[PDB]
Amino acid sequence: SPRRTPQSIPYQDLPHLVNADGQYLFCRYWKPTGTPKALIFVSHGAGEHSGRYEELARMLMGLDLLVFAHDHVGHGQSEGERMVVSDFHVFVRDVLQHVDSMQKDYPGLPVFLLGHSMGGAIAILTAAERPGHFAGMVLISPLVLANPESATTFKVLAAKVLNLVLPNLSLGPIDSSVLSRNKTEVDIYNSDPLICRAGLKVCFGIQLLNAVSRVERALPKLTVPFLLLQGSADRLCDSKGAYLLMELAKSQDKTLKIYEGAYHVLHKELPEVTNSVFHEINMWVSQRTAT
Amino acid sequence: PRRTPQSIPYQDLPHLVNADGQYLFCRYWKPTGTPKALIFVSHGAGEHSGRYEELARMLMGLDLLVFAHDHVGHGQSEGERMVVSDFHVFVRDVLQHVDSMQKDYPGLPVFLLGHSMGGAIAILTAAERPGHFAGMVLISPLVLANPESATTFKVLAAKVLNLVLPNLSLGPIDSSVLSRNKTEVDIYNSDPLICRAGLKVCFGIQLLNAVSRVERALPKLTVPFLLLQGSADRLCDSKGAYLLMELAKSQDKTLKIYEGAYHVLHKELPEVTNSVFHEINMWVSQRTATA
Repeated sequence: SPRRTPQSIPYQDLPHLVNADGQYLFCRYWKPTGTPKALIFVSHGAGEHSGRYEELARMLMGLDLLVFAHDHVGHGQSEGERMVVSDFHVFVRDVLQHVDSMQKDYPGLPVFLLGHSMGGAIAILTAAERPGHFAGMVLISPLVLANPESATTFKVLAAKVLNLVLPNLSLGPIDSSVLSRNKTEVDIYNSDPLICRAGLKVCFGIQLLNAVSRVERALPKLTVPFLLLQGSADRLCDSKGAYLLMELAKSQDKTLKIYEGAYHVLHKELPEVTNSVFHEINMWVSQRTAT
Repeated sequence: PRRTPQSIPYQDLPHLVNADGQYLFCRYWKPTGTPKALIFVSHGAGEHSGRYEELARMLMGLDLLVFAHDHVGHGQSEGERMVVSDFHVFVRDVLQHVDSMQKDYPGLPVFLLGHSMGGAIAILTAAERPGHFAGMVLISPLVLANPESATTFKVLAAKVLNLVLPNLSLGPIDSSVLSRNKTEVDIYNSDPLICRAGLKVCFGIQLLNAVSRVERALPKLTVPFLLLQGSADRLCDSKGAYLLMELAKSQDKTLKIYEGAYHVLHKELPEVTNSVFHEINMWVSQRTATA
């Protein structure tokens, strides 16, 4: 039978790619009318999917960038057990595969990364693996810092051989109102069928702890230009993490913007925060796409 | 009226008379046309308004009416060199000059730009008139005391000392920490209007007063600001910039860190300095269209 998405749509009906593990990833393209000036890959957060970047992608497409994305393994319309991954590097490897494919099709163009939350950790590590290769990075509340998770909690490492015992063991779900002050966007989040709202599995939590530890080891060599957007009342990724990234990255071109009282999902926050987010990304990329 | 030590009458030069009856030397950079906005430039300790010439010319090229004076005890203004009865004198005098300029250009937005001690003065100025200023640009602002510097023991010892030797020099700084651009250090070292003698104990106590008022003003500070800071600054430690980003309540705050750069960012290596002028250009310019 034809390979299908978890929602039963055949991959032959959708844009897709097949990763090095033989898993189908659903892909999304926003391509401008004229020759693109640049490429930008958008990397979504844990639990969500690429269709949540439609508006952001339209704004970038308006700048004459060719925007592209995929749902990470275990997410959205892509294959894999939900919110599970053998090693965090699989996300990075798959992004590099997609970026390399797009660059074959569009040689000579500069390539940018845009990442949110766990997607931001993926962009950091993607850029770190290929120094000098990306023209720049836009980060929205990137996952950079472990959430004050004690040494006892981390000993859940013990439960990972428990997640071999009980694999689905979960840390348990987050309150969705921690996501955004904007209630409409909270309700949209709660009602999107492609979003996984299940609590974070222990084995995935361990991969996220690997990400955060790898991001810390990578910052010494990260030199890519970046823009970092962060809310002061973010409960999922602490703002402290954003200042650490500014201080420890070696990038010569780094900019931080703090949104006072804002929660995690800045591109879906209260309209005055969200408008400023779009405009700041617009200018930053635009100035580095004249370069 | 009186004569400067260079023999010259104070009324001969553009000036203003402060509440204590002292003459401050003033500098104006006016655009031919009608200006889009006012910006006051406040200089740092030991230096003077003449060092902001290139910056002021750039701002004037954006159609801003740039103005400044030399703080009392500095440059071509009156007063004993680097002494002040109370730090708030600096802020009063900035306010005086701003209110005058506003009377002549009613309805124009006013900006503040400050460096080092000049940055603390701008912060205190904005805090004293919340909602009044359109924006503040701070370069390596003084916001934190030296590590040893502010214990109750050290403060008592500095006050005891002030009673008998108020002008005892705490020792000059090594001007090589100012900038990695050796030419700019050499220029700094040979400007006769720069006071490079060590800090006097009486003025040391007033800068501690300034830091302590800054920490209390932060919670009330709501003005839009761009903050520019070098990561290897030995005079104003970058940790002070992160704290400002964190504790200020402004809704519109941006931080840029220059990796490896020293204190005087607008007179640093050229790659840094050109970026500094550009960033100030964009930021003021976006908030001047707004007028």
